[PDB]
Amino acid sequence: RFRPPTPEPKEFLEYARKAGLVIPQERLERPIH
Amino acid sequence: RARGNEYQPSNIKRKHKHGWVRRLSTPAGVQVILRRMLKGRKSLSH
Amino acid sequence: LTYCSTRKGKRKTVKSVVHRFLRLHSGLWLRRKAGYKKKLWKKSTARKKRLREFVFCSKTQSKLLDKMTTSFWKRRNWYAGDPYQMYHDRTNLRV
Amino acid sequence: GADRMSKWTSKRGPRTFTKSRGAKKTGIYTSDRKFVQIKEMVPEFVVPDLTGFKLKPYVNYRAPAGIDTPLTAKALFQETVAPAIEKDFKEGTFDANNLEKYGFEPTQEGKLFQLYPKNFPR
Amino acid sequence: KFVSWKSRTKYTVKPVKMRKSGGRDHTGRIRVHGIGGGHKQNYRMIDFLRFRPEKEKAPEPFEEKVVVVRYDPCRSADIALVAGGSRKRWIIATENMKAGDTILNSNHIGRMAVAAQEGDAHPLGALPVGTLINNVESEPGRGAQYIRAAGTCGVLLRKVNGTAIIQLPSKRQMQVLESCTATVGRVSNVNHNQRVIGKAGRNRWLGKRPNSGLWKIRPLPPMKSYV
RNA sequence: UCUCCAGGCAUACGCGUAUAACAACUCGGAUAACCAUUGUUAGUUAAUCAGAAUAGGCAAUAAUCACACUAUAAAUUACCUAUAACUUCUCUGUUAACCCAACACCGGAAUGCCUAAAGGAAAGAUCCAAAAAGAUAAAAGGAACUCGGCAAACAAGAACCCCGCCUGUUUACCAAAAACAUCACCUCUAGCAUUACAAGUAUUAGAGGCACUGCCUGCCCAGUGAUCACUUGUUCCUAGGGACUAUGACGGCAAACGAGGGUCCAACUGUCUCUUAUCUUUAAUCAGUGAAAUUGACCUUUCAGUGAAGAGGCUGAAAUAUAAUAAUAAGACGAGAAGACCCUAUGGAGCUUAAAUUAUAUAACUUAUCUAUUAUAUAGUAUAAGUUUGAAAUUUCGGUUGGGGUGACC
RNA sequence: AACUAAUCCUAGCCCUAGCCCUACACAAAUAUAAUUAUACUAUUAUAUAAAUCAAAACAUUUAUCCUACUAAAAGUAUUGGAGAAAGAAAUUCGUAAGGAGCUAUAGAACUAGUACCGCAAGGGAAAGAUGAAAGACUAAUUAAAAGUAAGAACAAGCAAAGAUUAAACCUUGUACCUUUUGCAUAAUGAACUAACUAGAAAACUUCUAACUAAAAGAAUUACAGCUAGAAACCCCGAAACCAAACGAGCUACCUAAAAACAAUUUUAUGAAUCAACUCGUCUAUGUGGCAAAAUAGUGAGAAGAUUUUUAGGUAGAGGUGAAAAGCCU
Ligand SMILES: [Mg+2]
Ligand SMILES: [Mg+2]
Ligand SMILES: [Mg+2]
Ligand SMILES: [Mg+2]
Ligand SMILES: [Mg+2]
Ligand SMILES: [Mg+2]
Ligand SMILES: [Mg+2]
Ligand SMILES: [Mg+2]
Ligand SMILES: [Mg+2]
Ligand SMILES: [Mg+2]
Ligand SMILES: [Mg+2]
Ligand SMILES: [Mg+2]
Ligand SMILES: [Mg+2]
Ligand SMILES: [Mg+2]
Ligand SMILES: [Mg+2]
Ligand SMILES: [Mg+2]
Ligand SMILES: [Mg+2]
Ligand SMILES: [Mg+2]
Ligand SMILES: [Mg+2]
Ligand SMILES: [Mg+2]
Ligand SMILES: [Mg+2]
Ligand SMILES: [Mg+2]
Ligand SMILES: [Mg+2]
Ligand SMILES: [Mg+2]
Ligand SMILES: [Mg+2]
Ligand SMILES: [Mg+2]
Ligand SMILES: [Mg+2]
Ligand SMILES: [Mg+2]
Ligand SMILES: [Mg+2]
Ligand SMILES: [Mg+2]
Ligand SMILES: [Mg+2]
Ligand SMILES: [Mg+2]
Ligand SMILES: [Mg+2]
Ligand SMILES: [Mg+2]
Ligand SMILES: [Mg+2]
Ligand SMILES: [Mg+2]
Ligand SMILES: [Mg+2]
Ligand SMILES: [Mg+2]
Ligand SMILES: [Mg+2]
Ligand SMILES: [Mg+2]
Ligand SMILES: [Mg+2]
Ligand SMILES: [Mg+2]
Ligand SMILES: [Mg+2]
Ligand SMILES: [Mg+2]
Ligand SMILES: [Mg+2]
Ligand SMILES: [Mg+2]
Ligand SMILES: [Mg+2]
Ligand SMILES: [Mg+2]
Ligand SMILES: [Mg+2]
Ligand SMILES: [Mg+2]
Repeated sequence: RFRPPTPEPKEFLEYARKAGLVIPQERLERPIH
Repeated sequence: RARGNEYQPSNIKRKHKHGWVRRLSTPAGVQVILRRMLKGRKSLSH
Repeated sequence: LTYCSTRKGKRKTVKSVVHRFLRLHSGLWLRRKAGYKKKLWKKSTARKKRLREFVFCSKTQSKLLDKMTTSFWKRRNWYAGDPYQMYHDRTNLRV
Repeated sequence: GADRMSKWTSKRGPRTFTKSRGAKKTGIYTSDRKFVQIKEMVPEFVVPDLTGFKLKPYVNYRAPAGIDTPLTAKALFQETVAPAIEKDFKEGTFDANNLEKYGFEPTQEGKLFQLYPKNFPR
Repeated sequence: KFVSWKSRTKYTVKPVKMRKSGGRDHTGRIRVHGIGGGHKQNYRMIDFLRFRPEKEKAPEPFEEKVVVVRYDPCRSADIALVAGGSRKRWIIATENMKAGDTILNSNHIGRMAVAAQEGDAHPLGALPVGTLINNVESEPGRGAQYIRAAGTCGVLLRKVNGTAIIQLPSKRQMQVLESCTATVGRVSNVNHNQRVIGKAGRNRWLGKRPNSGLWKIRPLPPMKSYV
């Protein structure tokens, strides 16, 4: 027997940079002060 | 001879041997389904 | 022996003791002699007399029989005209 | 080693196995394997003339929304049937037998669009 | 799932396709060992009730013409196509039957003996004692069941009152009413017993699987020290 | 572009996006390059390829170039009669280096066409040690090798014994055989139909044995007169009187064939005397990746002694800078496997019976019960009670005796 | 002066109490090879539970299993290879939300009947951890396990002890547990770390109290007794047996429908030579291998009792068997 290969997923940016991603801009609900 | 390849796939044979219609044909087969439904199996039959 | 019964949770008497021995309230047990009704024609007259008697049991035999019977068989029974009325107690016993 | 969990479709199995993807039939298969499409069995899209139509996909944000009052049989009955029966009752020209006069239908049979069992699609 | 192939209600002379059993029954289990495979065969519906009058015709002696005497895969004897009126029916052929022959089928119970010509069907009462017969029926109207193999002929030993005694090929004497219809003569292929199989493959052509390789008086008490 | 290798392309079955592009460089490919991996986006287009009205009547004449030709195993909806309807194209399969073997497994995998026009790469770099694996050559000799000509050979010819008739079949994964089957032969059982035997009928069917052919001889075949009478034999009635009695179960042998088991000769050879050289694999060194059994702890020496056949470790002598690399296999009673051997259990199980106990398995009878009849009587029988038969079922395998016959003994 | 690691608290769960239920939720699809809009082929549980086991075997028998109110009558009457054991009734009595439970190897198997394994019935996991705020950049805390690194070793030996100015030299010392026998230089088991992992009951005896010819909150015992408290008897491991399902996609045999066999010589063939194809004789390699039976050579059959393909059948008290007690994933 064996154990399964879970991929086991400052880190999100690398994750999406390697994979590539469509990051649509978001309208900030609260205006910045 | 080399063993381990006793499985020769065939969709006709599979659905005839272990399919929904086959299981419901006899009361014992219906109880096979009843056990699996009670256990919560995602697959009741092939 | 049944130590804890399924229905009542108690010990059970071994009804083979109840049908063979008499217990005196003091603690003694009486029995017969094995073979006292067997082949009497070839037994000597003295031998037959020994066989007919009621006899006591040893300390270890009495200890065993006490284990095999329940308390109900150890109570004091007030029978009118009992022929063992006088044998239920010990007298002049220093030991 | 067969896959028990994925859906059974016509792509799987031998050539003899075939089954539909949910498209409604439009014809009949006669003997000697001739397909005969029936014109009535093929749906017809009834599209209206939209020339001069004032309504567009979206609405003014300045338009006040209304309080929700989902339609009920009583509200439908009062709006449509009550005015006639009430006036007729005062006139005295009313009887139980003539409920068809006000729009009642004793049976749905013979109508093109039957309300039960429904015989038309959306 | 075993459905018998013998499902045809109506008589025809067209050969009918047979499904083989293998020695197994409708349960699916072997009930007789040694049957399997062999050549594919067609069944020609034989008619063993010799005196069958044609439909919508009177019940009296009639005649038929022999079209051909043919080989039959399904029996030891050989079969003859016979035509009369508007009807063709397969029948078992006697030893000397040839094409173009004419054979009588008689209902009349001859009060006296009738001269016997091989191939004609006569009630046992009509025939004289001693005549070789074949295709005998147990009871009038039943149909022929005995003496139907190749070259097998029985004798008509005796006739008294309304019944007669028949010596079956096994030498077992049987008794039947003199009204029963028996064909005259031997049954043909008399040399069938002389045939030689020769090679093991030939039996596997006839659907005969090989034999398996697996290789009682209780004494009475007074006679057990001598066993 | 060069060098070299030689099952490829389709379909079926199966698989289920591995297809293609881009971007990534963590995981996956047993390493890199690159991607078969990750994410995102795309894709396979069919009226021809492929898939998915009713009721009657009736059929003798194979295939093989189907002519000739014989044969034996005997062998593929049509055409008619009436009724009914009186212009139709939707739906689904379509990708790939693919599937079954835990894997990108030297295995398994049907058919058509074709045999290189299609499809591919045995070497990561280096080095040429031992041992190991494979290929080629061999002075002189030619089986002297060896359990045996095993393996190999510039050989592949000839014969003879034993067994089995022969082609066949088997212990998937240690036995391919002399075992099994086999035509031929033989014995036993069955006189019959609508689900096997069989849509058959004793020249048939089933069960089983066995080499065939020819050649041999045992049994058995009332006795004497002679188709005839007595004596026998068998029955009765009482030792008498009647009654009645007109051919084999065994051996001995036949060529052909055999991956059977023995044997010989010829030829041939590195089997051997007696080994050698070359090339490839492996090895070794460099780079990348990276297991397995095993392991009380070890700072892990030699000799004599002691010890249970036994000592790196105990007694007494002796030896002794420390760590690697590559080799050998004496030892660590070296490591592994479900290996062997005897004995034990009031542990199992398979098999056989002549073990014990049962046995509405089948079969039979008998008495009732219930019907028919009949002069009491013979028939049958949705059941009960017996008896007989025994397909089966359940349970067991006392003790002491270098170990096994019998005996015995308790 | 640190790597591998470690710390953690709530996700849920457990046993009771209480309570009949009326959760059975859009459209569409589905019993056809389920989830495929319409005809074809129509549809339907089960005769008595058995065995293990106890009787130290086993053969009648063996609590619960196979339920009918509590406490008492009572382990009494009875029943039983009168053995092991089994066991009543008449009769009397009876008006009611919580935790000296678990807290991620625990508690449910559960983050899930999923992944994954299996043809099928069926079997069946593992794991998470910042803060008030991540629209504060996802934290900290710890000589702390085995394992390593920092920092290879330096005559001599169960690795230590006595010591010593001195780490080693000198001296003393036959690893451990079980087991043999109360002995081993036998022999079994142990690579190491963390967690988990095995004595349970009140008949009699003893001890401490209450009341005492009586004791006990009904039913019991009593010629100093009676009542209450305290005090007790393990864990893991077969080959087996029985009931009900599931299996013939491998293999054995069969049914139906289909396929393949060149060239050469004989003849007119279970004939010959020899491919494809089927098989597996002999030797070597391999032996956790490419392979849970292969590779490379060498071989046997190769128009037939041949081989192959597809779908169907026979099922364990059984099936199949050219009998090898072979085959039935
Ligand atoms: Mg498998
Ligand atoms: Mg297959
Ligand atoms: Mg035999
Ligand atoms: Mg690609
Ligand atoms: Mg790329
Ligand atoms: Mg990709
Ligand atoms: Mg087509
Ligand atoms: Mg394609
Ligand atoms: Mg590999
Ligand atoms: Mg090319
Ligand atoms: Mg290469
Ligand atoms: Mg190289
Ligand atoms: Mg050479
Ligand atoms: Mg030489
Ligand atoms: Mg020698
Ligand atoms: Mg020799
Ligand atoms: Mg050789
Ligand atoms: Mg042979
Ligand atoms: Mg052979
Ligand atoms: Mg073998
Ligand atoms: Mg085989
Ligand atoms: Mg062989
Ligand atoms: Mg072999
Ligand atoms: Mg034999
Ligand atoms: Mg051989
Ligand atoms: Mg020579
Ligand atoms: Mg390296
Ligand atoms: Mg040293
Ligand atoms: Mg020594
Ligand atoms: Mg020493
Ligand atoms: Mg090295
Ligand atoms: Mg060594
Ligand atoms: Mg003993
Ligand atoms: Mg036993
Ligand atoms: Mg027992
Ligand atoms: Mg029993
Ligand atoms: Mg848990
Ligand atoms: Mg768990
Ligand atoms: Mg540490
Ligand atoms: Mg020292
Ligand atoms: Mg030992
Ligand atoms: Mg037992
Ligand atoms: Mg099959
Ligand atoms: Mg050919
Ligand atoms: Mg041949
Ligand atoms: Mg050959
Ligand atoms: Mg040959
Ligand atoms: Mg076979
Ligand atoms: Mg045998
Ligand atoms: Mg198996």
